Amino acid sequence: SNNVKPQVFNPDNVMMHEKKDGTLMNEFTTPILQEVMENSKIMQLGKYEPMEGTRAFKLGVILPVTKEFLNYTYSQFFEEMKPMIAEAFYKKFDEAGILNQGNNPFGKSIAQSIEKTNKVIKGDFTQDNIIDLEALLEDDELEANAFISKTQNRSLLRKIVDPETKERIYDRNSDSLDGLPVVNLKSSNLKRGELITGDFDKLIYGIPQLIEYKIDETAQLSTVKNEDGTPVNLFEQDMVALRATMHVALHIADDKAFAKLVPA
Amino acid sequence: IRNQDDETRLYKSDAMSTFIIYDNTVERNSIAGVRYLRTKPIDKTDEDEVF
Amino acid sequence: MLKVNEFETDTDLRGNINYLFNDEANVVYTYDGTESDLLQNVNEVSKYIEHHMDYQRPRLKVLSDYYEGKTKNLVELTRRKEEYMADNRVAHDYASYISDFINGYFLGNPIQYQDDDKDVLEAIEAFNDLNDVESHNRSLGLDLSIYGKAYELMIRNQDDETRLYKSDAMSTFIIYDNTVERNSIAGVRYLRTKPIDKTDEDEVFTVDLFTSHGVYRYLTNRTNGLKLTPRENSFESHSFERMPITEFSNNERRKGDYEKVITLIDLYDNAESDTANYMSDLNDAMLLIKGNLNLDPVEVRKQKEANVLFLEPTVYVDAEGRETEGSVDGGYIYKQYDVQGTEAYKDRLNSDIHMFTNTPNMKDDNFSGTQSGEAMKYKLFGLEQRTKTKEGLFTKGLRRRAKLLETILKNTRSIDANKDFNTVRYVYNRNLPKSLIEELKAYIDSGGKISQTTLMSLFSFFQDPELEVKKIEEDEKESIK
Amino acid sequence: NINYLFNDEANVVYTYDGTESDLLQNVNEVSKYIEHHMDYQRPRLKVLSDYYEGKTKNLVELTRRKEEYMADNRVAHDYASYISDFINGYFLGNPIQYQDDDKDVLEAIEAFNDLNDVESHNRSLGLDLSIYGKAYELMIRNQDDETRLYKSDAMSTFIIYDNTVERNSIAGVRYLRTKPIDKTDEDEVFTVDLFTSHGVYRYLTNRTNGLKLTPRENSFESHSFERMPITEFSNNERRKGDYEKVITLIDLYDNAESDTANYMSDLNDAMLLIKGNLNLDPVEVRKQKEANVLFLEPTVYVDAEGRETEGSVDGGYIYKQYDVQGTEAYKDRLNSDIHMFTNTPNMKDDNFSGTQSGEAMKYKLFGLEQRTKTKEGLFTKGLRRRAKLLETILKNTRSIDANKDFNTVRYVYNRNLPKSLIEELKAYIDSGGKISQTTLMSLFSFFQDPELEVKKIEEDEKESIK
Repeated sequence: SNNVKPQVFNPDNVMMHEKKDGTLMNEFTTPILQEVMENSKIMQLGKYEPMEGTRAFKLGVILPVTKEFLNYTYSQFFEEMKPMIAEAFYKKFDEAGILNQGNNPFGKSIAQSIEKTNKVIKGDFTQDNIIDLEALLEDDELEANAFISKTQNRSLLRKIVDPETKERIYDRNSDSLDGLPVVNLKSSNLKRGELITGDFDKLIYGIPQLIEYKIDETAQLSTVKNEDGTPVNLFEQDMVALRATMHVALHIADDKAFAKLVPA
Repeated sequence: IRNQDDETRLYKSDAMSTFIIYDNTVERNSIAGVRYLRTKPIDKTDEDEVF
Repeated sequence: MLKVNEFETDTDLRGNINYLFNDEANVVYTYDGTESDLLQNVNEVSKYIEHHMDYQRPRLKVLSDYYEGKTKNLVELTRRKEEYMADNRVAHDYASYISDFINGYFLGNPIQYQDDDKDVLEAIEAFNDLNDVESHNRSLGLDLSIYGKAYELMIRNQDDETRLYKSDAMSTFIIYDNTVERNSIAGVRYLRTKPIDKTDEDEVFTVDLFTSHGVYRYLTNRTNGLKLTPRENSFESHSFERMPITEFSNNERRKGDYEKVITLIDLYDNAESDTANYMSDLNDAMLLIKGNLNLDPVEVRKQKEANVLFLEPTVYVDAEGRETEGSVDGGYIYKQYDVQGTEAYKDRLNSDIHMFTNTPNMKDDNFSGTQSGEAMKYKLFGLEQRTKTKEGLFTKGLRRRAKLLETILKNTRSIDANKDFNTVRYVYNRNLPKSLIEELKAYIDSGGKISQTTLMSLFSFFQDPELEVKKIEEDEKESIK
Repeated sequence: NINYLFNDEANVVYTYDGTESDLLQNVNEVSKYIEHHMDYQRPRLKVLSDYYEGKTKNLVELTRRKEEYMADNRVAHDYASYISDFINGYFLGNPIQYQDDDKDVLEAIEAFNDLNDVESHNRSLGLDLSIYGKAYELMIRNQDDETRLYKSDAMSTFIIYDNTVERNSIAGVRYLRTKPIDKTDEDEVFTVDLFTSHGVYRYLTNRTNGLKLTPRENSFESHSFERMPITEFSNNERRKGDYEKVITLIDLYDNAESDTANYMSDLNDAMLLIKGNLNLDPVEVRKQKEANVLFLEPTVYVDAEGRETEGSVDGGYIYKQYDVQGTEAYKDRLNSDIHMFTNTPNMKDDNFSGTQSGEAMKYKLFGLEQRTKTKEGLFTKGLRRRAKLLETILKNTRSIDANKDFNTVRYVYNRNLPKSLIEELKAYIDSGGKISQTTLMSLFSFFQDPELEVKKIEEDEKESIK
């Protein structure tokens, strides 16, 4: 269009070739991945359940892009963004199922299971506190399968040594504690001093619909207002948007199968 | 390769996924060859490019 | 600036001097002393290596880049424009076209060997088969076409075999005796090792010095001033009695087959990228509308589909009541360039590039009836004149290769010390196209004879060239009954 | 160029009035000749060589060139090399053959030729004849006790002749600049070797002292010939080169082509010209490549009494042009004249009829043949001297009977015209020729094993008897 001021959008989620200060991102260098892309932890730990139809809930997101940006800045954007959306879905699902965070739609979660059974250990990381944490599971005939931890506490785990065998209980190379694998959560909600464990075979999940992507050049984005408050029309404003959706289902077969260690 | 059915088989190896590391001497004997392939499902583009 | 201290500022202009026609490149190195006088003062070899890096290598490197098609026009990005237009830089690969044609004409057909003694002939043939000398000869003849010179190294392998390997022209040279005979005193090869993931902070070079009695191995850096330090197990004896490296020359001057037309290749690159710029940057045509008017940019979008264009001039009213009309106008305009002059110029460049290299100008070409073998011989007459000299120098090199081979065979007593290898006759055939049917008719007329199985092997309509003989015996046998 | 190629002192023949003794006792005279050679003859030879290497005047005469923002676009066309290689290959691309009535002399000649690779030597001399107009060869009895033949560079060799009408060669000299590689070694030391009919004298000299010849340690070295060992060959009676007389046309072609390359580099191919009083936004001008309508609205001027009038707007493409007709006709004339004056086939204006390329070629090269036949006479005149030297050394070593005579050798020349083995075979076997089966097979390359085939024929021809 002939507008020489860039379009202000509310919310400002539209990708643009030109910044608010007038900078065209011409000649633009290809972005590169400063971090490893994160993979779903409950999809790693939990037990898959073949499921037909939906309890399930629907995850989804829409990424609008100005066609000037899709032309003159980063042409490949929508191919390079699909994994980043898959990351975002993994993180949303993990945070809902594990921590009961992010307005999880299910009435089920590990945090709620632990908060219901009160299976929590107050204390700092010590060999005796790790053993007590595991014994809270083995009390009810269930054996720990893995650990969930904030990666920032490996500094605490390296300081623990078995005083009989006189060796590190934590293998920093294997990233396994007491012979059990430790998975790391990048989310900000699990605090430094918090550690979770359980028999994750008691946690069941299903995926009725894999991540489906649809690119559209014509729809109306009711949720994104132009500066004047009119809804964004993709075709008429010369805009493109990518829709991604997935269906996920979560089940906890035995809510006593999970225990948590927390700072005193 | 000598196949499992015990037959000598010859197969082309794609150039985009194969290369050879040669001896540094003027004779350039081939020291070792490598092949590497991206495992993928048909649709769900992997977030890790696992080779 | 004062040119007096552009050096101290380090403004002193970097990236200038012409490499191909410099006086220091292409010189032949000589030494006044004996091999011993040189070898005891290894620093001298350091001087020669340094000179080679500072002058000869750049020339060979430019010649190689043109053979690879990395012509100046692709790399000299310094004055290009790409703020909104396309770059449209171009390279035409005349160097590859020329050098493959000329080398295929020379060595596309293997060199044959004749001798009066079958023991020598079979020792030669055995060595040639072991070393795949046919392909080797072709690859020398191509280094002769690119760099104007080529090198080959002969070594007795660990498995106790005589091996022949080409040595890279950018990394090899020879130091000659100062006498009029110019025997080769010593040869050197030097290669840059580098890590694959990095550039070394220094540049590290491995240096091999070949004498008439052995190989010396050393290490050096560009940043150490090339101080030769012996490598572990520096010396290695070799059983020849003369320096193993041999040098072949394209001609007396050791000049490459397109080295003298690179400026025309450059001019052709510039001309064609110029036309590609004109095409990219100017609009083919536009509808010009003049005069004071109201154009709705919404209406202009109909320009593709309107039939009638109506221009109504503004009427100007004078304060005293007069009326007068503005001058409206409309018409198409289109870009144009001097096609005659630019095509005549580019055609002259192409014609001269082929003329000065005796290569057939495919654009101005006609086929003389049907007889390819004689028709080409007319066109390639000029190229034959140069090739015959190259053939003389090439045989001069092969004679040394044979001298070395006889020496090692005698020192291993793999042949009688009585033999002489200089009697071998090297027979050259050009790669001109041949007509097997016309040659069969010329050979069987005039009294030739051919065995049935061979004759059948010449014609590809026989699906089973041997079984057919049995089938003929069956027919001819039952014909007796 | 002109002042070096056509000067009166260059290209002259040196003569001395005294005997060899009169010169050798007064070695300073050799210094005079050496200075004259360096001052006058060597510049000419250098220039001819530079043109053979393609370093024509246009590449080095930067003195009047421009490079403040344009490219240099200097050019060199290499006509000298194309010409000399063509002419030399035509003359000596096919080896000289030797005939004699006495086989002892014939085999001594052929042995010497084989040892010295005389085929290549002859070709290299023919090339020097083509570029410089003269060539020199040196024959020496080597340390390994063999008679060796080596070419001597023209830029560093010359001969002083007897002043009588016979012009016997009195003495030859070779002077060479020793230089190392690391330093542009600032002093002008030459090693000067003077060849007489009885030995070689070695000296050192430098320019600063007027080329005073000072004997080198172990100055003298005897040689067993009985006449001065260096021989001189001439391209023609004036000893002029083949392209020497067309260098000025080669220069004109370089200048013309670099002129057009400048016109191409420096001017814009075409531009959109817009005239008249207007507002052009330099941001809007960038749509120029993708706009369809160009709308020009003229400025309206208002008079103080209220009149109104329009400015004259205008627009249209303009493009550079040059006199293609005249420049191409001129460059075509230069090229044609170079080929005419060098009797070299003008490839740009050429056609071929039928199939007998070799029989038709003698027409186009008829003009070249006339010069080559003279060159052939002078060349044989030189080879006879080479033989005289060889017979002398062989007799003084008693490697041959003193009874033999070498002037009976007949030198047979063949031109390097293309040939057609199928026509020649048909012409040789018609008219009664005979060929052995193995030879006949050796002529045709479809036989993969020309000798095994004979056994394979015997098997068939044997079973045909039953």
